[PDB]
Amino acid sequence: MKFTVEREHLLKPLQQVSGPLGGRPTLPILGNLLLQVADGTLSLTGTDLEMEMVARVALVQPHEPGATTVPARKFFDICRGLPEGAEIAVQLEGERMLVRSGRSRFSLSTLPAADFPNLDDWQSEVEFTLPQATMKRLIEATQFSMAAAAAAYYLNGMLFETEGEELRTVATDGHRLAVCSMPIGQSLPSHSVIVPRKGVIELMRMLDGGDNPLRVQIGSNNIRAHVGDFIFTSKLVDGRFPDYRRVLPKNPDKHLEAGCDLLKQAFARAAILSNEKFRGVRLYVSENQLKITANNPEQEEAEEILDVTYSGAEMEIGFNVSYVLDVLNALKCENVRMMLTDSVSSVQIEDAASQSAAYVVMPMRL
Amino acid sequence: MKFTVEREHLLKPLQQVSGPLGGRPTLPILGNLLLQVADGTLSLTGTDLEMEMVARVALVQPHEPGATTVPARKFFDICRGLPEGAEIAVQLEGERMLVRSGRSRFSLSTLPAADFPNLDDWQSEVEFTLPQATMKRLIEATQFSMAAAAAAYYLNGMLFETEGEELRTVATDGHRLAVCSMPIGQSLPSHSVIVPRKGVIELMRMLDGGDNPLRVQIGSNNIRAHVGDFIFTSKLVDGRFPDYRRVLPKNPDKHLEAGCDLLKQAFARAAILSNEKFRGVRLYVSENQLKITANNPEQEEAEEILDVTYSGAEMEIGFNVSYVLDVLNALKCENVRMMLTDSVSSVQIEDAASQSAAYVVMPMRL
Ligand SMILES: [Ca+2]
Ligand SMILES: [Ca+2]
Ligand SMILES: [Cl-]
Repeated sequence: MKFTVEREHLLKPLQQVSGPLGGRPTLPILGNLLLQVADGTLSLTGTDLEMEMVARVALVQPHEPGATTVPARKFFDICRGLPEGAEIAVQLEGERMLVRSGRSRFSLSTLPAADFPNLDDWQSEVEFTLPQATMKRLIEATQFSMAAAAAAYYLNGMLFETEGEELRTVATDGHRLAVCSMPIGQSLPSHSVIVPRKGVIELMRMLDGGDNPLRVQIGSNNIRAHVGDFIFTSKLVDGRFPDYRRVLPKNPDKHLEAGCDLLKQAFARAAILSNEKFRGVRLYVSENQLKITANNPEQEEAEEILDVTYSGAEMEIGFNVSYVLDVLNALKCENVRMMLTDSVSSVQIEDAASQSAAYVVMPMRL
Repeated sequence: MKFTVEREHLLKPLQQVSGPLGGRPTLPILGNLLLQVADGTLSLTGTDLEMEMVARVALVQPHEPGATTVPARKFFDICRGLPEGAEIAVQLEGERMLVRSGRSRFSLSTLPAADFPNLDDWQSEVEFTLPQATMKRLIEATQFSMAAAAAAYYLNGMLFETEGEELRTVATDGHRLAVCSMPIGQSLPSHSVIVPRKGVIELMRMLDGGDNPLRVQIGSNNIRAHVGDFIFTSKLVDGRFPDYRRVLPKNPDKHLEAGCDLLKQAFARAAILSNEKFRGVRLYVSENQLKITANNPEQEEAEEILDVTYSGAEMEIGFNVSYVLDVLNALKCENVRMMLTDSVSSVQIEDAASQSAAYVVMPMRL
């Protein structure tokens, strides 16, 4: 195995394929990347046994085919540390891989390619293309509502659902839910899969900001996304996502509309004096007005009064203010609409201008 | 106590007297700020018992004199959380302090001003004024050489020394030393004091890079710095400080000169393959060339060769790379000069083109 490549052709690929890796790896091979030279191309692969990210790098200087694995973060730091435009030459030598650029020389310890984990081949059931921007919208709109380490495995993931001309994402942690749907311009079979939380992070990481479209393929147990010269593949979370469609409030008649940033800043201040553990705030809605109040066990109190659009019955309802702030922070909009039912029922929140995304937050005791 | 003030006028004072972002102050009153209205001014005071920061704001709107202490972080967050342009009206009300701006209202728990700590009256023995930028340069050139935070050395602050027309700072952790001296335009008595590590950080935090005179007053047991409308006071550390004159290598017979950036990048790269828990490199100096090498327990090896100016016998010497990198980062210059003696003696490092600061570094055995 031998190649020589300019530093910057290697740097973004290396940065990307280190993502599946941790601090200390569970076992040494998992802290390595696989390097393969075949058909004029260097391919670099990182894996965590659940997903893999592969980057392909065209080679325009002389090379010899072969494969090995080397410590990912050491190899990346070497490459990042060399001067702009350095030429980096690599040669496999059994138990070590040698790297040379100008008069800088490194020897890294290898483990055999044959021993690098190789996710199994699989068959796609659906395939589509979409703008990178659409995928970014779909993930950003919902990612925050994923569980961080729930007992219920299925909540530590994001649902992707194709249905007709729409792609939709759903995330929930048992307490709040987010759902976003976007037009695909393509007619698709009904599919519903759970992408693992690390997979979602990686999908996000791989989007650059260009009009290279994203190509997605979904199978019974796996998903793959190709952008430019990067291909991400993950196994799916085996499980049935709960049916959130039956969780959206049925007849949520009390409509409040207000400025998103005005609400956000008001909640943000009220939160200072909320219980630091339980984070409860009280909303009192009345004719064209919202009053937000917080207090903590030490009897400190905040109160914010805002003008809003509201004509329903007065009601008072408590919410975890961090859940509310997460939604307002995800909505990127001028005005928000909250749809209320009664003091013991969840609220649905949406951008006033769009039904693309909906958020449901269960209320809390105070 | 009653005052009304622009949020604008409070932001920097609150930032100064408040943080120390975090960290959990283990003695509850110390996480409070003392507010005082008297002779047309609001004064805000933060303290940790060892030091204190006082900020003053002029009050042009109707105000009434008085006390109180309130939670600093809470009060800062509320002020910071209000809209640009806000006016903040405050009225003390027994066990609560009311803060009101627009239709935002807060009531904070108070503790009695009379419970807030001291600090007692002390007498200056030396006073001078210097540009705050001169103080900034002196601390920044040397701060990094102080021991940390249990390390548990014996010396836990920076020496401030007045001699002739210069102010000088010296910091050492027993392995490396930094010294910087700046002229201050006034002839001064010979005086030497130790400022505690956390005092040095707070002092540094107060300084702006504006042109602004800084007035310093040093007593037997305390130091005070006044810039603008902020006054910082710290206790001093008792006991002896080593004499930097006695640590400076007495007769170096080996002179290395090299580009500061090239040297830094070469140390940084070799260091990738040094032992992680204890990152050192070996330097081998010979005519016109510097070879830097590193290796780790996995028997990975790095070698960097640089062209340099070098006069002296061939020699091999090892260094802890963080100590050297810290010096090159502090110099921020074109070329550096290293003055060497032998494999087991300290080196001196300085900017080849200025003599305001000098660094002494002990070698490593590898
Ligand atoms: Ca495979
Ligand atoms: Ca005092
Ligand atoms: Cl497995």
